[PDB]
Amino acid sequence: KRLITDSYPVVK
Amino acid sequence: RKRLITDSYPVV
Amino acid sequence: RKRLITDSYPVVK
Amino acid sequence: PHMFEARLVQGSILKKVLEALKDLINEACWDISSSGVNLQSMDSSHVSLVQLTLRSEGFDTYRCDRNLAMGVNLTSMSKILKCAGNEDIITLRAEDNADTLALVFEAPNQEKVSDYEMKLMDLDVEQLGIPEQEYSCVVKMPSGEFARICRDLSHIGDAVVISCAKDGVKFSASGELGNGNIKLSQTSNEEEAVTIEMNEPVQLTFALRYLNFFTKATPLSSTVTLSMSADVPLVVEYKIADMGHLKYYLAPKI
Amino acid sequence: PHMFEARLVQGSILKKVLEALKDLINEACWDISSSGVNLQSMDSSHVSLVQLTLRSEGFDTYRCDRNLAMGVNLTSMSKILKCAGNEDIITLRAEDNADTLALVFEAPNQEKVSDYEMKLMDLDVEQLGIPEQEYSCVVKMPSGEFARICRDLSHIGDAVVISCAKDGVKFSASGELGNGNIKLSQTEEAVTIEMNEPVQLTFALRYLNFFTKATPLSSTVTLSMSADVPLVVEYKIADMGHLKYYLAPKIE
Amino acid sequence: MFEARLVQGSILKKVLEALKDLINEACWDISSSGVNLQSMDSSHVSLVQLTLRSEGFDTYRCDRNLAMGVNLTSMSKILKCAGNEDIITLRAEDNADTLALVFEAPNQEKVSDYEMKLMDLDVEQLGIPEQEYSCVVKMPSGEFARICRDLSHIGDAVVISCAKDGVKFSASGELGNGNIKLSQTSNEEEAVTIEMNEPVQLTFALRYLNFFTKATPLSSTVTLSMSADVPLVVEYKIADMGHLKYYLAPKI
Repeated sequence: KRLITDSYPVVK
Repeated sequence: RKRLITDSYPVV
Repeated sequence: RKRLITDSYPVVK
Repeated sequence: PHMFEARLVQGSILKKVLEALKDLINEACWDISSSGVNLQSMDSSHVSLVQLTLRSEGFDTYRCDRNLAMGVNLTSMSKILKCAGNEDIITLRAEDNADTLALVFEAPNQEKVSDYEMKLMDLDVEQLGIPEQEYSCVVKMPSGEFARICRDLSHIGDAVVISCAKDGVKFSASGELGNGNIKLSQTSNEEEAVTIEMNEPVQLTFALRYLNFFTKATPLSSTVTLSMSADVPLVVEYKIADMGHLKYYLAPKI
Repeated sequence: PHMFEARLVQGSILKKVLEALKDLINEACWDISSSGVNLQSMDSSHVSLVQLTLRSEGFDTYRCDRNLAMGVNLTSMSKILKCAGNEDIITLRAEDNADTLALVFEAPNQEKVSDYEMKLMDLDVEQLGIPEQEYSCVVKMPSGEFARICRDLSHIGDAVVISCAKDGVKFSASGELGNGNIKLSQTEEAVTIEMNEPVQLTFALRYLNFFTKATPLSSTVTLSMSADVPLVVEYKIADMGHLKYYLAPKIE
Repeated sequence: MFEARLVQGSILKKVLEALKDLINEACWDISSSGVNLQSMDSSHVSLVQLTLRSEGFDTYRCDRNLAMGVNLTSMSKILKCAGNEDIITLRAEDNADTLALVFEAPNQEKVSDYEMKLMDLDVEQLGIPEQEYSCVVKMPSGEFARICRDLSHIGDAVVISCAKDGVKFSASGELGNGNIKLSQTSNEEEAVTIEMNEPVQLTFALRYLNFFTKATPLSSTVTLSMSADVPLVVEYKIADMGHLKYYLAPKI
């Protein structure tokens, strides 16, 4: 399933 | 057992 | 042990 | 061609009709004709029967080219009618050999329209016939009072004895807590009236769990009529606006 | 003939009494005499006690020609009284030749009359004497405020510390979430404090939240407190008597 | 010392009720400029972003920025002990294991203090580029909540189609299917307005939209921002002091 992290990667 | 609706008003 | 009502109020009947 | 369409401005009539059916009847045949909508069905126990009539005149527009019979899952239909607001205009639409019913909900004073397509089902259906009946006692009373009585007596027992006499009507039950009688007297003084018309006194016993399904119709009307004779099913009738009725028949206990 | 009969025009009082008893006490003896209706019972843990008084003179008619002790299932009686309307006039009656309590409910101006016969039971119960005494602190406050305080603090901990001084009263609890204190200053909408000496006691909140089920009987509640002694929580039943709850202080 | 006084304490109540079913725990970034909170839900399908600016507060002091790890279920239980017209003050120290909440009843002599235990949290934070959306729908929040509630009786997913003239919401399931069409109104906060660039059609899980609609009480309008293959933004403005933004990844 698509996740938010697929558009906005973790960053800290 | 139970008296039923069909005991007074039979199917046609 | 737990405190009870009977520790303060006497039986009377 | 061969197309049914009906527009009801008071959509809540139809919401309330399906809440008053869906727990007693899982699925029924809606018999649609040019005179209106007719539904007739026994519960699965054959102890009770429901009779709904909605006349063509009640609908703000109404078209029925050819007679038809739609098999509806009443639970499915109640779920869809829950997406209608209480003051939506509700249109029903069906094609004469269709596997679906369309329900359109128009929100009043607002650019919002909802469209639902419900799958129908094919249904075996006994046809019962109820003849014309003279009732020994007919009781008209507030619907709220009847719903209260059936709820309250159901905490006392599973069975209610209904007696009619000159004084008025009495409802009785007993069980493991004790006994209860509720006596309603004819009212001397419009809706709040209790009216008794009786030819011969009557006393019958009925299962309270069915009466408590019937009283889910209480929102359709501020009054209810109970009709009783010594060996035949009780009739409990609620009038629907000025366009028809919902009648519940219940076989007496033994 | 009926050896006990009591007619109560404000029948809702009796409905409310039974909602305030039935979750705390399963079965109780109603002691009926010519001076009125009394009920006393401890809860099954013996940590709390309830005492009801309804004076014969608060009833619109009252007759009793001998002392009776009627054992009652308060859940059964509660179920029967839910069949009474809030405006109904309620008559209780007991014939000597029966082992039932009769209840009669009359809707007023509408002719609907209901009569119930309730099965009674046999109950052998110990009675407690309450030593008459003056309290270090007496707090009078809105009943709804007290109910709200006991409800909120029960989401914080299982025990409440009640600190009372001249100026105000504080309620405190502590648990895994954290802790909480509610402070009421002295001011029907009043908070009044009669204090002889400062008191600080701890009580189980589970019992206080059974007691606050009597909130509908009165707009005010009275808390009476002294060291080492049970708390008294009192709801006045205007024109009739009172419902009092007693709770033993909690240790460690 | 952090200390923030909010006279309209009901805003904080509503904000916790809007978060606590979607997020279990979150880090509150507290600074001179306000309160910020960002958090994905445990499945990483959704993210919430809250801002309460220091200017929306009646009093606000923050000597040094803090990060406070909070159990949102626990803070939600404590804020239920506050009345809807209570003044609510938040207070913390730099080196405190604890957030203090003080509730002042506005027209009464009642003051509640709670100390809530904080927790050690380490959070995945995302960088969300500002962007221009193909479709931005503004509509009544009540209407959006009603649409999401009704369609979840039909299916588990909703197809949101946005064109120039209106927005359509569609669902399908074992019962059948349903479509709800809202027209752009050329005629307030009952308006339905649409800024289009391209039409867009996307599918979303109704389970998550139904969580987002717990924010309805914060605002009479909601905005939906949509582009192809990019998460939906659902935004509720909070009075004058900030917003609650929710993001939701489209379905496969």
